[PDB]
Amino acid sequence: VFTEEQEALVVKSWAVMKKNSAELGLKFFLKIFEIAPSAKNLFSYLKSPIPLEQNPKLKPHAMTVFVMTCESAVQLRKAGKVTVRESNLKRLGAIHFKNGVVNEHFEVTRFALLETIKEAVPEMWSPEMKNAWGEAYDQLVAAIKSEMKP
Amino acid sequence: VFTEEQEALVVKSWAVMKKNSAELGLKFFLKIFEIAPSAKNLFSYLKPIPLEQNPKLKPHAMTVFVMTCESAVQLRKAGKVTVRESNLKRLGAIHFKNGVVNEHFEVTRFALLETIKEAVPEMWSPEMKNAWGEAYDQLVAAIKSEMKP
Ligand code: HEM
Ligand code: HEM
Repeated sequence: VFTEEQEALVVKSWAVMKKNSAELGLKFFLKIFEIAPSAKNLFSYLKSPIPLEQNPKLKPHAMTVFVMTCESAVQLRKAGKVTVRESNLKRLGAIHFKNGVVNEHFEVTRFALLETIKEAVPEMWSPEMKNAWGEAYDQLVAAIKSEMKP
Repeated sequence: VFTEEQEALVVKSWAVMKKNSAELGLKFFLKIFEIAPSAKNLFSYLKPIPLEQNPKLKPHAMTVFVMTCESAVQLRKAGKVTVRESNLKRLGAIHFKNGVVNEHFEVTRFALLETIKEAVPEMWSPEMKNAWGEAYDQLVAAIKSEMKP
């Protein structure tokens, strides 16, 4: 069960981090690709002009993970579940399914997300901060995974 | 290709890390599973008692460190990775068979390097990272070359 304290940690830290979301997004994908460079191959549009990490579609993907994870924290506290629109969740499940996104990709992304947050707000970092973000993310991913089918 | 410094970096760091190899091997494997817990499912003997308390984690964690250091020595001496064709064929067969993919090798590389960074911070440097990464990369390339039915 996701708590008031956890929601607060995610909501506030995101309000802080959102202020520098241009470098946050690059640091996020840099960390994903540092851990698992072959994850690049999942993105069709990455082949793109060098350095390929500049690809303009990477920023909004990174930001979407951040925004929807914070949103999940709020929903988890309020409704006790992730409440993404059924039609959006279907589109998310299908596109991640057909592009061969697997558990290890979601997991590398979680680890990269938490390292990115630690790097971005060292002064707010704590084990409860890590778990708050991590648990919100896990629930978002579980909802996407429920629609990952043909 | 592989320099005397690169070799000495891998060799000397391993000598220090080896003295605590069991603690280091466990830190290493748990780091892999912190990054990607589903990697656990590749291993028939893991996927269950808590990972942190499972002695079967020891052999594979250790073999990565030991074989990677061996690779650095072989690369300096012979210009290439010198694993016996029968051992390399078995290594290729087994990783192919269990469905190990690039991302698994890459997560392991990152975990290895983070483990070493944390274990001997006094020896850590960009060159230390490069030396271990290259010895690992060359060994991995050799295993991959035999990852076939
Ligand atoms: C919280 C988890 C995630 C969320 C909320 C999310 C969000 C999104 C969104 C909104 C799109 C569609 C954007 C567009 O159509 O332009 C998308 C597509 C995509 N995402 Fe994710 N994503 C997540 C996890 C991941 C992970 C872990 C990976 C792999 C490392 C990944 C790789 C991809 C790929 C390959 C596409 C298709 C891009 C294309 O071909 O246009 N996603 N994601
Ligand atoms: C340079 C890196 C690696 C080395 C030196 C290495 C070495 C080995 C060795 C010596 C074995 C035992 C083979 C035998 O029974 O004769 C083995 C097995 C295995 N490896 Fe690796 N490995 C490496 C990378 C990886 C990675 C990245 C994964 C995936 C996370 C992986 C997964 C497995 C699995 C599932 C087995 C079979 C279970 C076992 O016998 O322990 N290996 N590996």
